[PDB]
Amino acid sequence: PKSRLFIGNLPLKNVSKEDLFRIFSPYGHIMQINIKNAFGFIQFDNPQSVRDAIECESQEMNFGKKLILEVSSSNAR
Repeated sequence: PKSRLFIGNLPLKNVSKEDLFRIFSPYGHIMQINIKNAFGFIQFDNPQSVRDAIECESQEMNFGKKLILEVSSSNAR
């Protein structure tokens, strides 16, 4: 499937597709990248795999102007 992962304040160190692929590979099933600014977006396979990625690698709760994440899904086809 397709799915959507959002990150703030973590992807500020240098990153390319393999870096996020290997750090998230055991947490979730992954698809494609889109990173810019003090933030980064990654499309994934499966939305449970999205929430296990940012809630176990980043943090299981957000904090204003300090650590931001989001889980997001979409309709198939």
